Amino acid sequence: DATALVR
Amino acid sequence: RTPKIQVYSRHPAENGKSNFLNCYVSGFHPSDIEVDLLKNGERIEKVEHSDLSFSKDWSFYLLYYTEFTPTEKDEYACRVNHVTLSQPKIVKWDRDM
Amino acid sequence: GSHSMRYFYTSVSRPGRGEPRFIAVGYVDDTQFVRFDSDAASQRMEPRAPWIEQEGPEYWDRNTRNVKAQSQTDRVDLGTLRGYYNQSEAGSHTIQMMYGCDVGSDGRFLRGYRQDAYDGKDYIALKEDLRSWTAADMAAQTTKHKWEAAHVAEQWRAYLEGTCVEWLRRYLENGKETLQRTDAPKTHMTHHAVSDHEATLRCWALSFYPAEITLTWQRDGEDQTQDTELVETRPAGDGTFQKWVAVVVPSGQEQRYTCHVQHEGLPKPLTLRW
Ligand SMILES: [Mg+2]
Ligand SMILES: [Mg+2]
Ligand SMILES: [Mg+2]
Repeated sequence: DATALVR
Repeated sequence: RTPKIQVYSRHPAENGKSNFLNCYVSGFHPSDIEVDLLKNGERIEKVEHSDLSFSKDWSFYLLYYTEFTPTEKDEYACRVNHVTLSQPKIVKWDRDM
Repeated sequence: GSHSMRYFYTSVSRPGRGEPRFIAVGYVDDTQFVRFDSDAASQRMEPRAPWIEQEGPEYWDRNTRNVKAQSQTDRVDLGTLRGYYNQSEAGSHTIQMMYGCDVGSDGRFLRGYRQDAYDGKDYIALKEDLRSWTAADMAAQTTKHKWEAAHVAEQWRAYLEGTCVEWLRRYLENGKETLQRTDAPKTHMTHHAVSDHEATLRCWALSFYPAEITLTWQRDGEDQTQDTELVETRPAGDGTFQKWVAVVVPSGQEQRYTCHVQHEGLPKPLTLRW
């Protein structure tokens, strides 16, 4: 099951 | 970060028996790469490849493959071009490797 | 024994026209089980193993939304990182990220990881503690300062120790027929004369799973490293792997050389002689 903030 | 190349058959080769010709390209960066499988110096049309993935050091790898029948006379090879290569790299298929 | 689940994401900018190319692949050990490719027709996360095909429509919707969301985050990040590195808008650049977890024989959490790279070089990685970040350079340090303030590592820790291991346990159960089965290498030796007085002996290991294996030569019971060639483990294309190791020997002395094969699928290491 895959999963997130900007760099 | 030049591609490392292995050309080989899925199964031990027997002249006249259907098999799969593989060209495994690895250790390369960036991901853009040109890979052709050749029969007697000519590009084979029905070539598929694996979904792009990479190793711990971030270098990419792909498997290109097609069905083929090894014979006494036909010469098979893999032809690779990439930004790190000046000219295309041709690796001949040898059933012993 | 121990098992792992890993996702691999790659985004490649297309400065000539359009959005970046985004590819995602998921693995359980050495088995690919899902893929997403922004150039494919479905625009969905797709099954690549028979044991995942059983998952409900909600699983496929959630996984699709998640990778499409990351592909957009990567597109924004490619722009941000181009600025950090003072790069032109004309060249193609890459962001890669790998993340996953390992569980033991009993299904308990062992390790978690989440690391990323820009143009094939480490950028930012979650440390083994799953609490702090390793920034490889000053551009990654800018990201680390923003993420330290925004509970990013906490969210990754919750996923890697929870969701990640729970789903890995389910996959291992559902796909036990193949995922928990070892395929021992089918081994054989070939002989190739190099002259009338020397020959290469090549020890083959075929059709094995998982990919981890050790192939070594011994001469009179001691390790032989001279005149040997060991190829990188390679995929057969049917889910199994291949490897060979070769040594050049004087003709008539073949019996001194033994090839030793170590694999999870073999209770006792294998010994081959010509
Ligand atoms: Mg690796
Ligand atoms: Mg023939
Ligand atoms: Mg003999």
